[PDB]
Amino acid sequence: MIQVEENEHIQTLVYQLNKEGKSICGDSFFMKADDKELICAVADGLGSGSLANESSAAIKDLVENYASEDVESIIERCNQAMKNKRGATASILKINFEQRQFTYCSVGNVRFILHSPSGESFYPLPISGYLSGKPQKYKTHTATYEKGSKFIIHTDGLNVPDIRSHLKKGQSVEEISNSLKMYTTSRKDDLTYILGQLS
Ligand SMILES: [Co+2]
Repeated sequence: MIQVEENEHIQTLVYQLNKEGKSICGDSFFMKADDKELICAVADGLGSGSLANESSAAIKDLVENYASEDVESIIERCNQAMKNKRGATASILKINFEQRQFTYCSVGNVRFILHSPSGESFYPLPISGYLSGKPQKYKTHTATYEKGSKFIIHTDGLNVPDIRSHLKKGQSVEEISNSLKMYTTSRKDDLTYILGQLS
């Protein structure tokens, strides 16, 4: 499935498809943008069946409900919610449009890449482990982005040799999404990604 949204400050696209033959998706996402800010999150539950979904879905719900909190506060609520559950890998991103500032916090193998028109990228390494309900030492990144920056957040079901190149070349989130098409046809795992193009 594909969901697109747009306002004066951002255009986004969410894509999600299940593993081939698999009824219950283990990945979840949440995204909301208004005229002032964006919140979004992508998670991949551990385990399988309903139990993977229960973990990543809990993240989706908490991010929606606590969207006004800082990313580190939100991700700690998610961690707490994992206590008697499978757990999940997850990434949370907030953007304030007027300041062109983003904040980001993640644990596990959900990746985030932000490409700037100047040619610099923010492309953090994955933090080992996952959100299990045990204590974590979070790393929050805060940075300014330039107009024209394009980003993706994706689960491990998307495996792309040179993700930066697709962000650089694409001139719209629809084009980038189309640019990634060959990596979505196998469906070896659930595949979720959120793309954004920032004004
Ligand atoms: Co996965």
